[PDB]
Amino acid sequence: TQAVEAGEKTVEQFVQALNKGDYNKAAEMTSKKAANKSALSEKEILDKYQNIYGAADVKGLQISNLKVDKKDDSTYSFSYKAKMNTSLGELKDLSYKGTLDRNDGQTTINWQPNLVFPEMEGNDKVSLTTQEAARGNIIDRNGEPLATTGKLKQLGVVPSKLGDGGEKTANIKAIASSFDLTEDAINQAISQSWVQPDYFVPLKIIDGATPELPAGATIQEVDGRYYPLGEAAAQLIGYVGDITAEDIDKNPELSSNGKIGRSGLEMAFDKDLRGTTGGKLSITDADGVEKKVLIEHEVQNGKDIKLTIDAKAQKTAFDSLGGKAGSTVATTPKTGDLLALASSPSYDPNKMTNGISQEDYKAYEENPEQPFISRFATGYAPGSTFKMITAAIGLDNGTIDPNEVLTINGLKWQKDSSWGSYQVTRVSDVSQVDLKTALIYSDNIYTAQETLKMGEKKFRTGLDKFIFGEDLDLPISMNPAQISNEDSFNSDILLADTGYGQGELLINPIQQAAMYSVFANNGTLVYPKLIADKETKDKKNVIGETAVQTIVPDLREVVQDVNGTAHSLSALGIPLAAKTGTAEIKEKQDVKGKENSFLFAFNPDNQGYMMVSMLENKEDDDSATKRASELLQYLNQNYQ
Ligand SMILES: *C(=O)[C@@H](NC(=O)Cc1ccccc1)[C@@H]1N[C@@H](C(=O)O)C(C)(C)S1
Repeated sequence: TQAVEAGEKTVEQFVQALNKGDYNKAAEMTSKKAANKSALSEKEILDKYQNIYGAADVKGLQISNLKVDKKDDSTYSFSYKAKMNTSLGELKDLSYKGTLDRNDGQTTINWQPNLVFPEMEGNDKVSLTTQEAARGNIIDRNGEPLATTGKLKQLGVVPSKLGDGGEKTANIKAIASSFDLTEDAINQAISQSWVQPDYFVPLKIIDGATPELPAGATIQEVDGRYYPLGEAAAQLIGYVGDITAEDIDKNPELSSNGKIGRSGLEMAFDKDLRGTTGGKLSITDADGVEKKVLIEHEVQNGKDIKLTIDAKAQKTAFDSLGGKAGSTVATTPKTGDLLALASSPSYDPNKMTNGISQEDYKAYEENPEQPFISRFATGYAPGSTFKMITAAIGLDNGTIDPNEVLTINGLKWQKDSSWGSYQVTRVSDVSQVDLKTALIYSDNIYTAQETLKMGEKKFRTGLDKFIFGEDLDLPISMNPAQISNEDSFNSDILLADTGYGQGELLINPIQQAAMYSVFANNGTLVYPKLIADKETKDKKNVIGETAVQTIVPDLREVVQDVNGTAHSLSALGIPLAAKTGTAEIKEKQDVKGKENSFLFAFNPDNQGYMMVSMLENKEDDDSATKRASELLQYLNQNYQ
């Protein structure tokens, strides 16, 4: 029985060597070649496993229900059940039998071809036929396509039908001029090592209409992934790339010929979009006639995915950022439907998924404004926009009297002399400041004093009723918002800065839209939703109804009052409640610090839409309010 345990260890080591993919190690655990022992030599067994398991992309061999008993003086029968993963899914309940040979002081496996698959005889062969699945679509709330499989017009040249050294340069310059292509790049393409004279060398995809084709140029129809909105949704949707051998080694169910999601929703929803590969894995006779079918299922095309996104709102929100750094979130605040998630600047996902030059890709990566960032999912200090949450907290716990008038003299203020050189700063020298005045002029000193008056304990008590620390049920990679680094401020200065949205606060635009939805639901926080069919989830009694009915009229005055910080939006003539902000950021990079512009706005009459826009590292005389007119007009018209 001390040898039965040795045979157990031998079978375990053999299964492990197969599982780890080291077929040489597994083959060396077999006895010598014979008719009573192993059916093949070690190198023959290695090539058999390598060829067959590699053809089926076998990964993760796991055994169970093992039993091994003595059969003769040196024979030891073993048996187990096996499960393994292939290109067509899981092979479950595989019954493996065999024999072991004990000799001298070592136990080896009398190898037989039934140790590759249970029903394999002498020189049986394995066949695998597969049908690739079509990738599902991503569509907006009205069925318009955001990511589909289209028929693209590929442009290319045949170097043989181009010229003979003289007319070649003429046709190269003609094809380079008539298609906005660098004339040096065309020759760089027809001079790669893989090119041959009679070959078709692709260059670029033609977006729509096909110009006149000079000599050598030809248009071939090629089907592939297509993104209609382009850069306007590139961060959200993402792109797909060719599947590599390493992708297959990680997940065998990928079609070693299809496309895999590399970023955004295409990657987050890769499983539901790529479908399931159909086909048949069968054992055949040595002549080629089928013996038994191990696996067989038919193709399952990927299912479509419908988003809450509005395509027209998405394109308008993106275009309004003029290619500058920033982002925009538009929701229906009563349900959380994310109408638009724009981030700028952006990259071309169509030229990214087809053929992207490595200098173009390095330009995207080295761009200081970083077009690959999903800015709607990046944490920022919310700026002066955060006042209206602090004020709502101050109204709930009774610290703030909406009509009590603080007397503020100057543009700088500090609690006492212990603050040193630091002082809270406002832009407008208004002497008599109450709550409505503070929201209209965006007065930091009023907010800082009221925050210090209510104290850290009451402040954090009101803040904890929001979504700080929560992970929203969204297929977008993001970090949870935070009030500060630790659970305590341990600083009056940091407490005041957090009071007007400027401390260690980190809230991304989507989390901002969720927190600010309280003013459109009488203090109920409505979680944002991106998938159209999901049910609305909310969180009641975050702030009081009295605080909403007090602040929202003041937010109307931020627009309508002649000195309100959002008064330019009065030109729209639509019911608006807004709040602006300008956060100062110390970014060690160049001359002094930069600043971000923020705008929050929603319809206070019907609560039909809500918008949060930002400009990151803004230019002088630039702001989010300056650019919000078009998106606000659209949302006001189409979302009552
Ligand atoms: C809120 O964020 C406030 N911003 C500051 O106090 C810092 C600052 C930075 C640059 C210029 C001026 C002030 C106020 N909110 C914005 C705004 O609503 O646009 C103001 C510029 C009114 S300050």
